[PDB]
Amino acid sequence: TCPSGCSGDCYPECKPGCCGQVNLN
Repeated sequence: TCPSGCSGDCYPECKPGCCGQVNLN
């Protein structure tokens, strides 16, 4: 799965960035 606390929406890619931290700007 996606790291602990990852938004299921980031699933199934489970990108730590979406998973644990949203900040691409």
